[PDB]
Amino acid sequence: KGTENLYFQSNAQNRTKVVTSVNTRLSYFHGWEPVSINGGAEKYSVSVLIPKTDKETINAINAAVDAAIEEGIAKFGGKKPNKAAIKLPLRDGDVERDDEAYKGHYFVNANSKTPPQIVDKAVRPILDRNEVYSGCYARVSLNFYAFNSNGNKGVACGLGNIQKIRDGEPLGGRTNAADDFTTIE
Repeated sequence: KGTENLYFQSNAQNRTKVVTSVNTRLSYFHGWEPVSINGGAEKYSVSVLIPKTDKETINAINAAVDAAIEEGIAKFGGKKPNKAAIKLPLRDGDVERDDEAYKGHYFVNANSKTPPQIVDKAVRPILDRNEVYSGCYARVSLNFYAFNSNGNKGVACGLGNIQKIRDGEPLGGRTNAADDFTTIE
């Protein structure tokens, strides 16, 4: 599994982990410092843009979501849920958003409490934050897992590490100036 040597590979796959392609684009990148989104708990996060042409990654995500659901059933039993009844992580950029960067892409909102490791093409840690930013292309490690919290339930996406591949045009961020400034009275 993963980057293991084929001869010495683990007996079982990690069914819930997916590493996205080199054509993955980062949106709303919060990998160097964590932030609160809509008053939520402060977390590292990124919206990972997966081209609709990346069938290998999409198929891997679909299989991982199913495996997450199955692992949730193995933990606590009961009947498998109807997928229309729960929150699922692979979102459609063409119909759920109105942003040009999202056209022709699926997206996943990945987050973690702890910081990701952010590395270059040679798998060395990146020592200049200006190399990774919203709009660049990077592989992202993702782990899918069952959850229930905040009035929602389904399958969530944990953010793992990030491997920068190539520059892209910078993307604008969320409208969060009120986190820095007060009304001047």
